[PDB]
Amino acid sequence: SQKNGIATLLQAEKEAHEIVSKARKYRQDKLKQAKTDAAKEIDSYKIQKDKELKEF
Amino acid sequence: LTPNQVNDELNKMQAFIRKEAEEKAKEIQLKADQEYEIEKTNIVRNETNNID
Amino acid sequence: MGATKILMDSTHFNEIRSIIRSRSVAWDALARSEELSEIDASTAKALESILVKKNNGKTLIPLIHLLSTSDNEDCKKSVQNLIAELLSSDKYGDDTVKFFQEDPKQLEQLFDVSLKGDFQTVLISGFNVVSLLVQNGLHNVKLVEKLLKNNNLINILQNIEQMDTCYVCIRLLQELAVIPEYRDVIWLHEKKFMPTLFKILQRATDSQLATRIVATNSNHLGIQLQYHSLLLIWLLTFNPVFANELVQKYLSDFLDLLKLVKITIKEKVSRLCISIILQCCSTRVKQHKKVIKQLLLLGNALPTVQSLSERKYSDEELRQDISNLKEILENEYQELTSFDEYVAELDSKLLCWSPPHVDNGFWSDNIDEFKKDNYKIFRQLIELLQAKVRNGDVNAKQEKIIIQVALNDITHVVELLPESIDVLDKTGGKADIMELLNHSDSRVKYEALKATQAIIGYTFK
Amino acid sequence: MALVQFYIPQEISRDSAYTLGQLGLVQFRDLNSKVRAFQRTFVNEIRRLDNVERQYRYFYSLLK
Repeated sequence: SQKNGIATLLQAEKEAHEIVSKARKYRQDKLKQAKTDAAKEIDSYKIQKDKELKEF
Repeated sequence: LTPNQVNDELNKMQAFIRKEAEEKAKEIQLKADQEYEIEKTNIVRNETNNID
Repeated sequence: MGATKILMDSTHFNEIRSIIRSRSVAWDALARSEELSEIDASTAKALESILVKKNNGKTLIPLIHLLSTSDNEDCKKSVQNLIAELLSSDKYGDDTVKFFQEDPKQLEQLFDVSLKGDFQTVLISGFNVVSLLVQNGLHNVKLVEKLLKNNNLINILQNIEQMDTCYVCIRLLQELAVIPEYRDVIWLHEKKFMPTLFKILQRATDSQLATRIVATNSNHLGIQLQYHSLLLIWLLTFNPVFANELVQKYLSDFLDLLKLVKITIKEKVSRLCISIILQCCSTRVKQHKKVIKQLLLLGNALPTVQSLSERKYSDEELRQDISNLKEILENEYQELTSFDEYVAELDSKLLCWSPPHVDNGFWSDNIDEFKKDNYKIFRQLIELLQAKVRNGDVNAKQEKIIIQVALNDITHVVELLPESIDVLDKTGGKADIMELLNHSDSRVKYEALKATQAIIGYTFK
Repeated sequence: MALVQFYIPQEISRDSAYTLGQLGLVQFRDLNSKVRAFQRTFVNEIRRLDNVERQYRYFYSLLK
């Protein structure tokens, strides 16, 4: 298993990087999510303000 | 040495390399929970001051 | 689903499964003499047969039934273990997981069976409840708050001299902390778990990595224990108020993080230590100027950080944390006015060396400013050095700190301006310095010799 | 169980292995410098060498 295993350890190094990179890219998605769901919270707060304006 | 000894050494090693990346991966997205509240909170607040 | 995937392949958890599985408790007999009914025993038996091979969550309800109704710890641990085994596997017991999750009632019922008999019992149950809470289809703060207040779960957690107990407990707490809402309730019960979390971390620093013990060294078990503790910490600290509060309470214990980074090579332990500090040093955090002073000064944070910058760790993120933390501590002290800092220390009578308080430049700018009645401010300083030695003696902790600082300040000023020589003579500081050579401690005689050599040079060239 | 990493050119791999065996080497697995993250070339390790040279300068200085 000496000359099979080395190839296996080689593969784990590429997979190791890849797990990390996939989490580093997941993070980046989270940042966009913050800007998207916030863009939605402002125009739902607009109509909140328009609701108590048409009541006054 | 022997094919058994190297095999054992093999299961422990690829386990450590892989586990360590998965645990680091958790740490990156633990930090992403913090940044999600923080940017969202800044961005919303800046605009809601202007809305008020 | 396969619920949570943690605590299935975990080693400390596997050690606990051996004890439970070793033992074989016959339901059929208990059920027949009465403690449970035939239907609960038939289900429990059938449940073992599903796990080992082939194709229910329909089975869920009589096991919930059994757990509650019986008081016997041995049967209930075997029932609870079997439930745990399914819950985590997505090869065995996908349907099981759904059944909790749809109806919150069997969770509250599962919470019932928590806080019963043996310490193993409380772990297993705690593991199952925690797996459904972190699935995002149900949450209840009260469960988590309530479980925290209790005696038994915290007692198990407090012990660290059994690897198994601590390992599971810190993980249950921490897993829940990922979800933002718990962070707030978990922090209420902090004062109980938190010294213990600090004790594992300190314990690692003192025992040499040059050896191997099996308890916590550089081997996989230890590496996880440290990691878990730091991760639980990091999570609470993300909230801006909590972090300010953490530094002010836990200060001694907090400074120890710097130490961890140094002794370890482990990128898991180290990244998190530096990161937890970085969060508290942040602009967002209330009173960040105070925390930064405290860290830099006492804990030697600046010198420790600077050394680190040369010897960086392979992972990029680790590097980013080292660089960002380094900048705040350094920036903060120098960017405050020189005149302000000097006046503030002399007046309050509490003096300590600092990054711009030892710089040659600090003095150079501030000399002119002193003059108001022939360098009145400098003269007050010489008066302070004189006062300390005579009153209250010398070689008392407080008074000794001030002397070394006072003496550092007076060398720079004197070496700079030749007119200072008159001031030492008029006030009578020149004689006080000659005594200070004779007064004990290496830093004190060192500073006195420097203080004397600056004076001599202008009198006689 | 102290980590050892040992390097040579291949040809004398067999005669190297041997000399090591009789001194007490176990779990001998050939790798490449690529396989651990840590045995890859970084700017970081060159700085340590520069600092090690500073140590050497300060030791002369003191002996004088």
